[PDB]
Amino acid sequence: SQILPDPSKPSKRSPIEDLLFNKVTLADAGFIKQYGDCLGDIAARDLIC
Amino acid sequence: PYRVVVLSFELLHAPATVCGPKKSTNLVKNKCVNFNFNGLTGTGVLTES
Repeated sequence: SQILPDPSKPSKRSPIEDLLFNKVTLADAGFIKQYGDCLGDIAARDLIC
Repeated sequence: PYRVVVLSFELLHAPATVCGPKKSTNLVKNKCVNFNFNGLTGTGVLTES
């Protein structure tokens, strides 16, 4: 049960897989960063922008 | 005899007070415009700070 998918999650990841996923911090929460999202003082303060 | 006049100044680092004979225009915001601020030229979008 700890390595098989769990149907109670929005995805179909196992308990251990979710624990694994929560212990690596990426830099891009998604891949759609709009121009209007960082326009002004947000630039030169957000590394991705 | 020769009269020598030597003029000293610094450029584009500090507020200026002399400037040239060029005539200024109005300020456009939230648009892509070429700008000339106290001799500094460039392109971009100007927004409130």
